[PDB]
Amino acid sequence: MEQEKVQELVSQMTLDEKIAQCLQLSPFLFKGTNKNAELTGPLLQEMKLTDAHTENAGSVLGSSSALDMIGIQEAYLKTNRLGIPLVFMADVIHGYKTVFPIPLALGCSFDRETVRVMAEVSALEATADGHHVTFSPMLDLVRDPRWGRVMESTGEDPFLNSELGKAMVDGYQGDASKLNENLEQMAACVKHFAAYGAAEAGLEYNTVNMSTRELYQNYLPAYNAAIQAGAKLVMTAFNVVDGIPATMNKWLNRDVLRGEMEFDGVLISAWGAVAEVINHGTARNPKEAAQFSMEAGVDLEMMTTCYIHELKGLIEEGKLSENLLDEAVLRMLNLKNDLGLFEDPYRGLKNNDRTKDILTDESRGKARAAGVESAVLLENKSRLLPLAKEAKIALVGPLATSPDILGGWNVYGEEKDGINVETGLREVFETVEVVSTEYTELSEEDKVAVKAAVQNMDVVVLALGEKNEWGGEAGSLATIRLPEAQYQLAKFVQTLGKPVVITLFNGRPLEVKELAESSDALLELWFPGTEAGRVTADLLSGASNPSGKLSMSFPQTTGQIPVYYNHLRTGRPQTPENKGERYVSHYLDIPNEPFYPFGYGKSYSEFELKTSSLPKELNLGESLHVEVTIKNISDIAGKEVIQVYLQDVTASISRPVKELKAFEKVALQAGEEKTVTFELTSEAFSFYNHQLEKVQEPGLHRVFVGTSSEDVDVFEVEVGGYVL
Amino acid sequence: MEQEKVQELVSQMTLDEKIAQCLQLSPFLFKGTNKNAELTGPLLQEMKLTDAHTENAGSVLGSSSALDMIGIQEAYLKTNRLGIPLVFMADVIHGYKTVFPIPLALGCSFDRETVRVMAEVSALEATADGHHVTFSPMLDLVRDPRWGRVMESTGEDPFLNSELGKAMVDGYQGDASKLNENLEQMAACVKHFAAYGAAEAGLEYNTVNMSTRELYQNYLPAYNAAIQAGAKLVMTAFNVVDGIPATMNKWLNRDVLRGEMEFDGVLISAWGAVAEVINHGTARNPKEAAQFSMEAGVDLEMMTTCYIHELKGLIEEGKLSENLLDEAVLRMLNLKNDLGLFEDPYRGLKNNDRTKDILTDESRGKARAAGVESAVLLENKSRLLPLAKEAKIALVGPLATSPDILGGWNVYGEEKDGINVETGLREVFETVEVVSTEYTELSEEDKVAVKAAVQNMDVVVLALGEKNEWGGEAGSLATIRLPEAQYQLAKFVQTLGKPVVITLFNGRPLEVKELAESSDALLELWFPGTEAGRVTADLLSGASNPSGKLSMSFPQTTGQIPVYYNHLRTGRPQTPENKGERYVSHYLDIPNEPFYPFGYGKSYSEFELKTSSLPKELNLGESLHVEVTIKNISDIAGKEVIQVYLQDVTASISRPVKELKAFEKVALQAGEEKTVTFELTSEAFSFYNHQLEKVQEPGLHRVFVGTSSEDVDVFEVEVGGYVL
Ligand SMILES: OC[C@H]1O[C@@H](O)[C@H](O)[C@@H](O)[C@@H]1O
Ligand SMILES: OC[C@H]1O[C@@H](O)[C@H](O)[C@@H](O)[C@@H]1O
Ligand SMILES: [Mg+2]
Ligand SMILES: [Mg+2]
Repeated sequence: MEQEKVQELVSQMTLDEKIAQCLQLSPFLFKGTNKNAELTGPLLQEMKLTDAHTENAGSVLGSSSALDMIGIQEAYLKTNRLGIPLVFMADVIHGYKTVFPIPLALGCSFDRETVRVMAEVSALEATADGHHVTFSPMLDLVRDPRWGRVMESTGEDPFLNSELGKAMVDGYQGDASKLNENLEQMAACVKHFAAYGAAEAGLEYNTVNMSTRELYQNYLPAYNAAIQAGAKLVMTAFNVVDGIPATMNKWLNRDVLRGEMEFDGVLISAWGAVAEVINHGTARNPKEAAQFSMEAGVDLEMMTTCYIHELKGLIEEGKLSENLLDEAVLRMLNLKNDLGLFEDPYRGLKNNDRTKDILTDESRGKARAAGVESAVLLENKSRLLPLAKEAKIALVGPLATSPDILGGWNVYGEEKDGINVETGLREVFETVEVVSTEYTELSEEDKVAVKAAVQNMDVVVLALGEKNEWGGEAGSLATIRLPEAQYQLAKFVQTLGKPVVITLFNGRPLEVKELAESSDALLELWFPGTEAGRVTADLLSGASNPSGKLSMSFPQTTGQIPVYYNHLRTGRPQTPENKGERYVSHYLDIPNEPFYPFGYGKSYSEFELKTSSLPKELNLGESLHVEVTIKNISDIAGKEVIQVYLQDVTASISRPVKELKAFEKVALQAGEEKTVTFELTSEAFSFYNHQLEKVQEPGLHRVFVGTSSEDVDVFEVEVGGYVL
Repeated sequence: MEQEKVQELVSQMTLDEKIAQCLQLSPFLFKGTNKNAELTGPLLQEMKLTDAHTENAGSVLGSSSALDMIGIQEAYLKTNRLGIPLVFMADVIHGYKTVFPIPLALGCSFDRETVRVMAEVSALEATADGHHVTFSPMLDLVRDPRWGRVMESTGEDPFLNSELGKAMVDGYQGDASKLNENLEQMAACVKHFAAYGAAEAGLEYNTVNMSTRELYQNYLPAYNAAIQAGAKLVMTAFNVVDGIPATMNKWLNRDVLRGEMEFDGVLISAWGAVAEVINHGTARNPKEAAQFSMEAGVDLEMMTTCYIHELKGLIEEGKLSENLLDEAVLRMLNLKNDLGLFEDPYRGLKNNDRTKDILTDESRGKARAAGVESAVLLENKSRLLPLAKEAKIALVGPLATSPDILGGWNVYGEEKDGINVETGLREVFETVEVVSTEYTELSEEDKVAVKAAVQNMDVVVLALGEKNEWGGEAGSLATIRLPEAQYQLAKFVQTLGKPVVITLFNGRPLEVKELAESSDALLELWFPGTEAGRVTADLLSGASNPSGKLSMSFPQTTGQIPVYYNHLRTGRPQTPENKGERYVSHYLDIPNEPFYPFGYGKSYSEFELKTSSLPKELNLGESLHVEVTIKNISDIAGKEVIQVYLQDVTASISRPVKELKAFEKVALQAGEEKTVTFELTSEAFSFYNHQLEKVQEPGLHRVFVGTSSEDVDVFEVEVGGYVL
């Protein structure tokens, strides 16, 4: 509908209707739900919600199905005075029913198209079941694998996170201006604004603190990129940002997000985050919480009641302007209008059962392809991998048969539809003997069984990993190790004298030195989703060739955290020249280097790269064009991730030794050669100074081209002169 | 001498003389040294120093003795054109020849007079050996025990650190305006400006980053308190402060230190930190390092050559004002004048040998007393301690005979003068059988010998600990554990069936859960210094009653870091009510609480505390007076540390759940009662807001009175109304 009519609607709403429009509830709080109706009476009572509230609520989250949505929306519209439909939102993080790899794995793909396809399939399915908005992409920069929510991020690099966040937004939304016509696309919601991933000591919901300059330099760019690409909503974070809970942080939300970033859509609280400013000690009671959160521009309170119970009194007493409320309401109505809800409140579903669009073989093949892009081959000593299809496999461990391979933040996908490692392997390999063990134990009976199977077979596929519940939200591990029984299993298997491949399933970087050293090959599958066992067999058999690269460093030990590629030099860097000397930046007990670095991953192929001759000088404002020729010099088709880093050698702020500024994943047949070109604009040379200006300074830069943050050629360019 | 004559010197100095005045050298770079003459030629060549530089250098650091000083100063004044004596500086950190407990141990004393006496003795001795300045107190707030330099700090509380820093400054300097007359006192130098203890991942020299507000709130107060108390010098830090190396950080050193803190003394670089701004990538070469360091107000370059080789070109070329150089020179000459050097360049020694003042029995008694104040009794199950003098003791382990008990940052103290654990115990206990073991090994032979000694005796004193070189500068440990052989030893000794007291020697919090569980008693001696074994024997025997309290939290495990008592609440605190629920701030694998908290320590005595009735309301600007009656209800004399904490329940910044704001250690005979009063001024109620203003806001505060950060009674005070 026309904008004037949307505005007319705000004019016609009562104060009570406006206030309720800013409330989001679970589906079973509404009449006409078709699941958990037993919960309705008591929770309404505990939250002090009445029909006047629920008949005028703005939004539902976590609808259980299309029939839930239709039932709720049909009942709601029979009673709603002005005919303002509900907007339905859901956590579609890495797939709906067809589950794709967890986002940290998708990070390791270094493949924008993989990420866009994942998001496109997710929306196809989730719109089929009645959802209008997804709480994705998650764009929190992560340096601390203790935090269980690293699985939701694409990792430690702001540029990669930025690029892949744009890819996700494009996949969910397509052309954002046509979300009222394209009903298999859905609105995206960027989360969590901001810097949630810096939770101190890896502890869920904990303190975040960093300088404003560092917040701009590293922690804000991915949110900004997704906002500029047209993400429709933004969601607040649970943490303080410089001492003030994000939800009520007016500088963050009004000055940065709405002002500088020019975001003009709905700002939704994380769950209960409005009320939880009271816990943080920055609001005395729900009245202050409501006032401060509305002052900060939070439009939609997720499942708490501060707005609903307090806004009327604040407005009547003159402590809050009703204009702020009208602004929030208008943004809510505009979101609904963008989704087409005033013309079709059922968004395509009313006369059109799209059941058939869910969990198709096509979508499954795309989830398999995502998993084979995202896995990272970490070790392969003496070409153990790929295995011949006639290889006799002893498949042993806790991940041999476990159906828990879909990942955390899987709200809608079902394990009954997933493919476990055994099932995947048996489709490919004729001879497999299986010995399942428990996740946290290694018995004498297990050892006897394992030794028998290994003796019978020729190679060991040792399937290790995490239960998904050991990560995700409020899954913090102080020690980033598998259960000790799993390391003991690996040590035992090594003694048996056969070659061992470890296929590792997990949601965070772990201490894997003991695994790498106890086996011949190490394949990081992360959690691949629905097709996990087929992803695993295809990579092991060579039907697919591993091409993922680490998007997050793997520490030597827990106590190395945080360790990351884009670090500062210090005043006393350890060099090859001074290594062993006491008075330099080092640990007495471990190397400075992570066990594996950003951008690292192995392949069954071998590749050669060469960079075309670069200018020795550049003007300010001028782009650097980097041309790279890559050849596959092996007999095996595969993909390589070409990475380009920049370093600012001297600056008014100490700058990182490298920062990723371009990447492309290149597919090459045996012997095939291709040429790729990158443009590093002057923005790539730029950074935030002590006064928070984004600046470009003349001086020397180094340009690194290669296949990891370590395996690079280095070039120098002197920037100066005039500004183009 | 008169100020006009000091200014006349500056006026008469040549540019080259003024430049060299800003250089500090090791003693053996000067003619007339009496030690390490073999190091002189090679190092002069490598630094490209000539006679013209050395005959005009401003200062010596690390003279080896009084005769070293006299020889150097005598030669220097024979050749110096204007008669500007050298100033001699040294690292006197926790004692000179009489070595006192390491600073982290002194923090555990919670005893201002102990710290002042330590610094007084240090100065008595250090002046007797010709030193004018010490590079102490170290006031870096520490929350990360991976960092080896925690041993230099008094711990994780800014108030404690502030109070003890002031005590050290008072001890070293006495009345600062009389340093020209009181020649057994010396100048103090506050270090390291600023925030060095926040080194990321515990890694030496590594990146520090925090918000400006947090810098002011927590990281600057102790420096400021020492500066306001009259500390003569400040030394720069190695780290970046918000991306700019402290040494060339103009905002930090010009705006904050000289401006806001009103410091007008010598700012000296940490060792090589001027040259090292190059390594950090914020200066391209020595010429820039010199320019930016002088712009930032660094007066004295410690053992690098940027100033000496580059200032003349910078000033001649008009890139740097000669007036900044004149300001630095005037500060150097004012220090020298403050120390009386223009009247007596030998500061009391030329005709007065003060060897009689070094390592006196009185000074040894003071060090023992400091050691018994600073040790922390952590466990004492079943009243194992104190031991009877007739107790038959098997003394076993790596600290049984090791002479390494003086601590890190012990430049001048000698192990031959220290008292080891065996020697200390045999002065007190008639029957001791000793089995020494290695720091990192546990052999079969050791086990046989330990088993035999334990069989023979009745109780085991298991002496474990760190070598001092595993801490101090560039002694970072990623895992804060003793060598695993020592945990294996404690496990072994537990099997032998006799009661075990573990006496732990160390420079950092460690993972001690496995020790506490493998023994009946656990006594944290840190490194007590020269009287170590007598301290140990006196506490074990009950001649002294433990009275130290932790000034730094002991983590559950390395991955809990950082963990500290003055933490924020979060939006989802774990409470006794919700413990067990998933969606709260917790770890899956460990408690939120540290293994032992701030302000914890046991005693042989038992105490009862009662707080007198408190007002329910307070005006803004008004002090709260807290009166506490304490009684020793046991038959054993002892000391207790009464602690007072304040909480700001609601604020415009999320405030810590508690902050220490007063403490007093109270000595009580059996059955004795005393009353102590504390004034919490309005400053105790104040904090830095989002604008960096220091404010007091009306509202609710809680007042906690007790004997640790956990063992407290709680009161509420509503602050509001008018101001004063
Ligand atoms: O410990 C203070 C200084 O001592 C010197 O001898 C070392 O060479 C320096 O690297 C160190 O910072
Ligand atoms: O995980 C998202 C949210 O889900 C809800 O079911 C929980 O009650 C919240 O504590 C949580 O933040
Ligand atoms: Mg530069
Ligand atoms: Mg308050």
